[PDB]
Amino acid sequence: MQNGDFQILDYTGLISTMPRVDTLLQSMNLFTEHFGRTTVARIERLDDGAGDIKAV
Amino acid sequence: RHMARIRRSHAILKSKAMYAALKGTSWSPDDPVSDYNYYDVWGATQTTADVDFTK
Repeated sequence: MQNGDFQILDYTGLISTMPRVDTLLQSMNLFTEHFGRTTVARIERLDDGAGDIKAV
Repeated sequence: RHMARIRRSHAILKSKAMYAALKGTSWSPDDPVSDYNYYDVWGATQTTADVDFTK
């Protein structure tokens, strides 16, 4: 390096820093990925149960 | 599907009937003919050990 025009310097390298990023959820494998073909998805649901039986 | 529904409905009734016995009464929801009250039938009474948690 050169300080001004007639003087020299000592160069000590560079310092770098990056921000944090969290990855807790990705480590839990909690989601399942599907690859479709269009921008519409359909889901179907079914319910069932039981009932009473009165005396006869 | 219908067969499974029928099985589950009978199973539920059995549990309800078993539970109704502890309170001292027979289980016959829709029939007065067999609606027995065991404390009355055998001539006994119910004792209550009431507990107070507020003190």
